[PDB]
Amino acid sequence: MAPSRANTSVIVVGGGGTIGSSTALHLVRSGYTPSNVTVLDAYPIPSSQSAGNDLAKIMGVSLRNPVDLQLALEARQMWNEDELFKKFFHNTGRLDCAHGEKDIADLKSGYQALVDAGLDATNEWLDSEDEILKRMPLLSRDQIKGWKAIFSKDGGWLAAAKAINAVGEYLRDQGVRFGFYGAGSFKAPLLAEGVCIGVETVDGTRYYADKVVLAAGAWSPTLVELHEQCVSKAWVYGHIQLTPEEAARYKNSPVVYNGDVGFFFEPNEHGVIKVCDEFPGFTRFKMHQPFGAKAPKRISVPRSHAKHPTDTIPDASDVSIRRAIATFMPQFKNKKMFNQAMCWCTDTADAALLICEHPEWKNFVLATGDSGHSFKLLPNIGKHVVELLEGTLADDLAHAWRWRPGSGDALKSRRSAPAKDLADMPGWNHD
Ligand SMILES: *Cc1cc2c(cc1C)nc1c(=O)[nH]c(=O)nc-1n2C[C@H](O)[C@H](O)[C@H](O)COP(=O)(O)OP(=O)(O)OC[C@H]1O[C@@H](n2cnc3c(N)ncnc32)[C@H](O)[C@@H]1O
Repeated sequence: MAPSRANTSVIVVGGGGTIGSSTALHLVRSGYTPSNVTVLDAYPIPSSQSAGNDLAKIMGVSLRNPVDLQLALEARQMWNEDELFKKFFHNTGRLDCAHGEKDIADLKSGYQALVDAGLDATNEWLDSEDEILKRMPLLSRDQIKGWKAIFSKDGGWLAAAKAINAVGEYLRDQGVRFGFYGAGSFKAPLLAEGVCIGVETVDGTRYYADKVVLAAGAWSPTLVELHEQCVSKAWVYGHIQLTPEEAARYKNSPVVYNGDVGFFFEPNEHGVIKVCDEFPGFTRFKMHQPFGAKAPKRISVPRSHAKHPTDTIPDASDVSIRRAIATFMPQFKNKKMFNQAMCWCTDTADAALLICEHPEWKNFVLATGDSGHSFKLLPNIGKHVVELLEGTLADDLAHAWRWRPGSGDALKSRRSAPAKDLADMPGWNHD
């Protein structure tokens, strides 16, 4: 007979990242024994290369699939009410803007989706640049002519790295086991009679456990064979430095987002604004053999900034990010970004998660497919990974997250185009 929860060991691979750390957290909250939970990561939580290890992420509701609503409401409640998480949600509002007929029409539909989801009280439609300037007067009326916007009063931004770090502290305090670097870098599941009984890391260290979760984000499909259910892509950011005087003006600013332009955040406590552009992401295809592959594989393998910290971003990205600064913050259009880096996610075809047991390897569970939209689910997602581990995951969640190699083309996913490849977008490499 299988051990009871109190005696069930679980290895969480990628446990220094977003979904992994959440999974570890909820294992403990769910009454697994902390010392029976092992978090393994290539880098100490919060992992240097985790997409969650960031200054700032957007908190907001975005409804791409039906299951999105439930997950978003859970997340919102916890960012507002959970003592572990509350202090890292800055409820400054979210300004989701569009310009041009196509983008504006899509926004109008997005707005109505939010209403129909029951969020009318916390979302308003802004039908002119004047309405927009009321929620964010530091925008230039020159630059945002003909823009419209949804303002989500209930949105804002998340101090991402800090939130994960507080999860790490909690796990540490509770007695969770850690292995990092060589001791934490997953290479293979250990298998017996078609059952997963642990993992081996690059330094040869073996961990034995009743259950294994693979929450390795953009590395997941590089680590085990996922038949292109996930395709990993990079987005880009840079930082600009404000004087204390300049920063003070932008204090408590709503997040500003435009799908055709990018997005930026109020200054952190160091006077630093993070800016991203928006685009369909970049692959970096190469030859690589994930565990369980039965043929030569060309797949998108993250070019990790943590591994290659001299890397920057493509020249085209430097250009697009600068035009974003020019548009959003024209008075700053002449600042030089620094800390420019690529940040890695993995897209499924339908942009829903992949959270499911491996069809072959009993007790090995996938928890990835973040599809670039999942940091906000830090608080709650781990709970459902536990439900899946335990066989209690709701049918609608279970279906949406299921093993589905047949599902479609992740390279394009739900985005405007197939991702281009870093090989064809020069200027990021300085080896
Ligand atoms: C890139 C990006 C993503 C992003 C965003 C802006 C950018 C530039 N803006 C967002 C926003 O405003 N709001 C939001 O909700 N999400 C946003 N995203 C996406 C978000 O960052 C990601 O969807 C999410 O963080 C992904 O989480 P996940 O847990 O899937 O991935 P991770 O945090 O990267 O964790 C992966 C971990 O796995 C470890 N790893 C890798 N290889 C190994 C091996 N071999 N062994 C053990 N561990 C491994 C990594 O170290 C990492 O910690």
